Amino acid sequence: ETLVPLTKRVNVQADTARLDQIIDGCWVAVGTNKKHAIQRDFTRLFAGKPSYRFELRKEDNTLEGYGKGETKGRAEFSYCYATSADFKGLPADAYRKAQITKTVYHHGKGICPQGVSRDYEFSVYIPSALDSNVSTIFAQWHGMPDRTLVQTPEGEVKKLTVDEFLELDKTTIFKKNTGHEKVAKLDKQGNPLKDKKGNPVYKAGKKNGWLVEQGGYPPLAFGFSGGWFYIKANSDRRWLTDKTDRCNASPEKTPVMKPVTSKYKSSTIAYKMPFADFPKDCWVTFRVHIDWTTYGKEAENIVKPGKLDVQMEYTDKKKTVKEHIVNNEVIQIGRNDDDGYYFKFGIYRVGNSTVPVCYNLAGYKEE
Ligand SMILES: O=C(O)C1=C[C@H](O)[C@@H](O)[C@H](O[C@H]2[C@H](OS(=O)(=O)O)[C@@H](NS(=O)(=O)O)[C@@H](O)O[C@@H]2COS(=O)(=O)O)O1
Ligand SMILES: [Ca+2]
Repeated sequence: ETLVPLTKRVNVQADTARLDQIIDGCWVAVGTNKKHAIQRDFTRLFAGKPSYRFELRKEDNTLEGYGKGETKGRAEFSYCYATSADFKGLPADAYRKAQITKTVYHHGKGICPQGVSRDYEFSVYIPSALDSNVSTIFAQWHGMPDRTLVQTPEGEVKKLTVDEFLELDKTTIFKKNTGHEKVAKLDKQGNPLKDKKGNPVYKAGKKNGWLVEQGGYPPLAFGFSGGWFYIKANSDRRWLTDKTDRCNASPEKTPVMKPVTSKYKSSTIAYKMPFADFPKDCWVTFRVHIDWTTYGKEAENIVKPGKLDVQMEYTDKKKTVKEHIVNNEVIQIGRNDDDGYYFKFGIYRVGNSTVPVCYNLAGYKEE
């Protein structure tokens, strides 16, 4: 039993993790639950401990991307999640409301707050077999949208109470950020569906003009794209993220430390290297220090810029290498939200790609 499937999955925004879903006391898994997607690997040890092998085959995109007809794939670990214990002391109804607002993980461990520096470390192991045209994020620092921040059909941006948001949710259903008239789904015969609880199955009707804050680019991502290893930092100072503003730097095209900018956003390639030069069949360790950009909430200003420092270490061809690949660079990095940031690693296959991805991750620590 050299590879042990870890198939349990948590919707961290909408559900607590049961203790039996927690991996090694500090992780939950998200994305496709195929046996091969995530496995504890006793054949590829790091620091005398099992690593995690991640694998998405061609057919393993189970999610939709932003554009029409686009798909994406996910098999990742999240360091942030809530448990039953996190709701100890709160009113009984707190959890139900957290599920609807998608704020359950707000109550959990693993959040680095707004404007709080933190250090991180992790290691990655890229097999020789990894295709050079993969399109995958293997480690990311993810933001936490304001879940009752909405835009009306008429175009007013406003944050509601939870109770008021629950009222809106009676007639609106949000698919990602986009509001639709809430309706009940029918079977192929035109008869109403009933769920396991005997309730109607709610469905998105036509768009109704409402928006809610949801998704957005990760403040920091490590990945491969177009034959490049890259580190990409994103910033968004708009109180309500505008998802139509596709401000994003290309590893291929964008030169290093030259931000692609919009009115509110910034996307910087902090570092890149040709895929061919990335060490294969060895552990590559990243030490990351982040000073988050700080924002003025409803004022939508950048208060202070951020900073990024990255060291990369490995052993290959009978020499140890240490390179200061991001050398204390002033950078814009973060999001204008109430809550801060959480780490994930694994596979997030983006850029409308189905090129297979398989590699190992281990040795995670934060401050
Ligand atoms: O659609 C884009 O602009 C885009 C292009 C990049 O090739 C891809 O890495 C990037 O993926 C986003 C993702 O968009 S997607 O269309 O859903 O895949 C985005 N989702 S969204 O719902 O907020 O738009 C989020 O998950 O971040 C992905 C990675 O972002 S970045 O690391 O490229 O900045 O989007
Ligand atoms: Ca926001």
